[PDB]
Amino acid sequence: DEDETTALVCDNGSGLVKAGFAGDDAPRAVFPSIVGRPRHQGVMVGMGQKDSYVGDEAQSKRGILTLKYPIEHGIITNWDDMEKIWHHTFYNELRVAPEEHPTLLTEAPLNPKANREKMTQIMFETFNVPAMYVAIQAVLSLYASGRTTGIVLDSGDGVTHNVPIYEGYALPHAIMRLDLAGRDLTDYLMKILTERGYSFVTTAEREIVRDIKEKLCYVALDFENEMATAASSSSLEKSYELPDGQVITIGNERFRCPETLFQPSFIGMESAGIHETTYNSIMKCDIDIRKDLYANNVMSGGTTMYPGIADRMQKEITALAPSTMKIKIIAPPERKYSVWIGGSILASLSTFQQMWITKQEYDEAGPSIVHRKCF
Amino acid sequence: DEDETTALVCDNGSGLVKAGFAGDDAPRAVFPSIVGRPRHQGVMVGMGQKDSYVGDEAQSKRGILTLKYPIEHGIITNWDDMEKIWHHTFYNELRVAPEEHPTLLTEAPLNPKANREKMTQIMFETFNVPAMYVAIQAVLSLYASGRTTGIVLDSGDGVTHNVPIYEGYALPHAIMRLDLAGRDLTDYLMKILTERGYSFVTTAEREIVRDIKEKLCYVALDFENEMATAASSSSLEKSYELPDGQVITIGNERFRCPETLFQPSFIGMESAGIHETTYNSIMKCDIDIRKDLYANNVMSGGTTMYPGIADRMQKEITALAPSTMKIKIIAPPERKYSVWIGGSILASLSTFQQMWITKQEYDEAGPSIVHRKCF
Amino acid sequence: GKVLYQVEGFVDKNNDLLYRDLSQAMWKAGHALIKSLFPEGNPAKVNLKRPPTAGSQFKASVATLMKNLQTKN
Amino acid sequence: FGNAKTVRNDNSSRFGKYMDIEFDFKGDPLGGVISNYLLEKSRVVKQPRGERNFHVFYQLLSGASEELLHKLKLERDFSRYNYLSLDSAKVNGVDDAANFRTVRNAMQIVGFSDPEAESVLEVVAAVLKLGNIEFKPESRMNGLDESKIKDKNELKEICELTSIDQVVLERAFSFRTVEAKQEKVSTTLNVAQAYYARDALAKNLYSRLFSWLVNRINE
Ligand SMILES: Nc1ncnc2c1ncn2[C@@H]1O[C@H](COP(=O)(O)OP(=O)(O)O)[C@@H](O)[C@H]1O
Ligand SMILES: Nc1ncnc2c1ncn2[C@@H]1O[C@H](COP(=O)(O)OP(=O)(O)O)[C@@H](O)[C@H]1O
Ligand SMILES: [Mg+2]
Ligand SMILES: [Mg+2]
Repeated sequence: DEDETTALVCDNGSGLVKAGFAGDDAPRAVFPSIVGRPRHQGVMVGMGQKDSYVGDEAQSKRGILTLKYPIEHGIITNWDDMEKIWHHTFYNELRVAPEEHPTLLTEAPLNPKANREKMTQIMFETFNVPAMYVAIQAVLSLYASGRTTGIVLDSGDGVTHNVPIYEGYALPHAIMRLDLAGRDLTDYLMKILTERGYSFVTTAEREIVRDIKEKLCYVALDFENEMATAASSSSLEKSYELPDGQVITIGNERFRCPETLFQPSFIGMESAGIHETTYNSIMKCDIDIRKDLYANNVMSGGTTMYPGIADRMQKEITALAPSTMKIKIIAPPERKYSVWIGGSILASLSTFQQMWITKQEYDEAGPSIVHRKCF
Repeated sequence: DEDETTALVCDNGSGLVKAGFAGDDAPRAVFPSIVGRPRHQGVMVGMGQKDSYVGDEAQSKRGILTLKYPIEHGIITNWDDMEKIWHHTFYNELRVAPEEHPTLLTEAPLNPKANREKMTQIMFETFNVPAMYVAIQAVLSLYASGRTTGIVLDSGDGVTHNVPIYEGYALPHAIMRLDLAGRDLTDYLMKILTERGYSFVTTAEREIVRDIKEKLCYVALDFENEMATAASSSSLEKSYELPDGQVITIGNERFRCPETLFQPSFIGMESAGIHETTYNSIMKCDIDIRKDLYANNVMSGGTTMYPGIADRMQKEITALAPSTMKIKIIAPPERKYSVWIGGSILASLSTFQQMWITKQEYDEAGPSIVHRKCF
Repeated sequence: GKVLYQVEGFVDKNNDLLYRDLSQAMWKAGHALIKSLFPEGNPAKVNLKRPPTAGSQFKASVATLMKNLQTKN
Repeated sequence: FGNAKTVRNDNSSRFGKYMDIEFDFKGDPLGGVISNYLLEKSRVVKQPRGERNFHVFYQLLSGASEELLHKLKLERDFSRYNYLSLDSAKVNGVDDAANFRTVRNAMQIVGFSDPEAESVLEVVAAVLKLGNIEFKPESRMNGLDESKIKDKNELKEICELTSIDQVVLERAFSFRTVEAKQEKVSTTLNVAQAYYARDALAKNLYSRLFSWLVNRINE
């Protein structure tokens, strides 16, 4: 089938499956991490109509399905559904046999270890890969940045990290994990669109709210004067055509969605915000690291494609950090993919080929071997 | 590699490696005597990142290292680490082969003799120098002064001597050795900056405290009225920008650091102070020497670059010594280097070339030969 | 025998990035020869798994020439 | 296209040339196929000192006419190129100008037409002509780590020579595009990767031109 030993870089952070080959620019198979299930009976005889719809095919039929993300906040909930996602990933979209290729998974730090361990157990026992590795999402986000020094903000669909790394060495004590991410912003956006007058309650309607969040939101550099501006005039009211008919027109909801990311008191989650978890992750580091963390602050995962979020980020960290510091919020426009791109780089290095957790070494010490080889 | 037989003058007193060639003005390789070691794991694959950082390269990465001076109070503690310091000294900074050059080491008087003996053993067995000598630090500090008569105060990072020498003859019974030096002043300065409010506990932070000691301290000619002056107004408060951010502002800590050197009861070490070890080293000498020790008191090592320390020194010895004596505290501003400079002079003399402890004479009587040829 | 190699410019001369915008751009150019040089510059043809380098090209070229060589006498 | 003066040779082969002499199975001659191998393309963008580029650049500059070098927009002084030095512009024993007419004549004998070989000279003039493009960091405005070209007059003559619009190629030196199943986006290159992008375009253009030359001779 395949005449190569190219490593597979499979990457489900929490909300969007992206996969491909090692040593490649763009991820080959990008599709949402959903499994579908018909919530009512079928009538037409002779249709096919299996009781599983995974990936973008589920979004073709999302009107008649109960959509269900199998992984939540980076934690895999239903292992059978995630096995459907992986089966559709390798066998249908990417269309390659896992038996002949090493695999490079990704996860979050501060993960429940049964996710990592059972993920390795499914990768070796079911799909029978020859090699396997459990990559950290944020470190790979620093691999695609072309740097070896920087603090990493990625903020995927269910997790954000702010992992500081200095000169090839990470700082595991200064690590962070906040559970405020894009799915919570989608639920809050659904709540405030219910406040305006557009009632979205279905999971398919929740997917439409995610579409409105992706297309039509920005970050509000100064939230107070932007709030008074939205209360002032209708220069911020924007119409978005929903699928099948009625258009919407959003005002202050256009920028109160990512302000929740910068201020978690709107969603009532006790936290300090993104800009203070960065500053706290810098202040937990030592004294002689911090200007290298200021000049190389990376903001290159998902949920950062809101326009001007680097201006709010630099404008706020400048207010937090002491003066005469050069706050460089590195936002390369290739983000939302840079964790896969760092997967492609790290899977294509020459030094990495003796760090593979491989079979006959998996079977030697069982599934706990990941906690002694990987990290 | 080198077309010369120029003798190497390598000089680690206790805290700063300075090395170079014989017959030269400035030492060629000056770098701190530290070895680094990463106190936590590495993450980035493909970095280099060896488990050794020596010299100023360690100060480039001191945020992620546990710094460790291999020599303490002039006594070498870890021979492997000092072998790393010498290997980096000859092979990387000075960049010359030790096989073709005689070497001129330095040490303290009243040394444990395994330091001298094992130092000669490492210089002949490992680096295979043709010749070797174990120079006294203070005598070389009198060679760079251009005199043959004087009492020598140098006060390096871990030791001070006050070696009296009259007309080419030293006085070995009147010799002194006090273990109060600049590293103890660095620890006391770290303690009183903790008293003010700036908490420094890391070895890298201890290096920052050493930087504040070098830049921003003076000697307080009269400590009582200077103490009442610092308690009076804020004309002595001085701000120093730390690396990466927060500035400091020191008051009475600016001059209570070297007063500990003149008064060891602040650090609780039972002694008489520098000014009374000088006077006791003069009073242990005979009667007809002392005005030549008064007119030629040398103060030319490290930890004497505090402004006005010659005024406190002369002003105190004048109070101790009897009247009608001319107390000339010779402080040539080329100090902190004068022990190397005396190494360059003494290694470039014509008479010295039959005082080299050489190979085939080392092998004749073993490593004890230093205790019969050198001193 | 022993041959000395100066390390200056190795990483400079391994760089062989010929990424997709140059190939699609020179495929877009009106000269028919430059279209005839870059057949992968068509965006209808998916580019591929497509990285650099130079030493990989010379390694695969010495291995390929060695293969076609040793298949003969 | 494949020789250069080196430190120790006046003339040296810097590739391997293979020749198929193909016979019928009963023993009658059929034909043959030239195959090139291992073109030292790193010489094209930088030479060690005391050495020379490939001979076709020196023969092209020294041996062409006024109308041809006006069509190729080529200065004929060797000081006005970053890929050529003035020191090895001339040795004795090899005369580049007559050898250029020897190469164009021999190219006509091996069977190319006039605008075909003239188009080959257009591409060689593009490879040499790419050398005078230099970069600088974008800092007005500064966002974020963007590379900038220095001048446009060289670039517009390259784009006019290759019949391409300028803004596409000016995009193509500074940005690289990451695609997807549904989208593509342009991220920035820095200063150094712009230099290696230009040099890689030069030596890959020359090498693939040389392979197309061997391919077209194979007919
Ligand atoms: N252009 C965009 N604007 C705003 N939000 C976006 C955009 N693109 C993606 N997102 C959000 O980012 C999340 C996916 O981020 P990503 O890091 O790809 O997830 P994963 O953790 O699966 O890798 C989705 O919830 C989506 O809503
Ligand atoms: N300008 C300065 N002001 C105050 N202290 C200094 C200055 N320069 C060096 N020192 C102190 O002197 C010590 C080094 O003294 P030195 O005699 O060079 O040591 P060594 O014994 O290695 O020769 C260091 O610990 C440093 O703190
Ligand atoms: Mg992600
Ligand atoms: Mg000293």
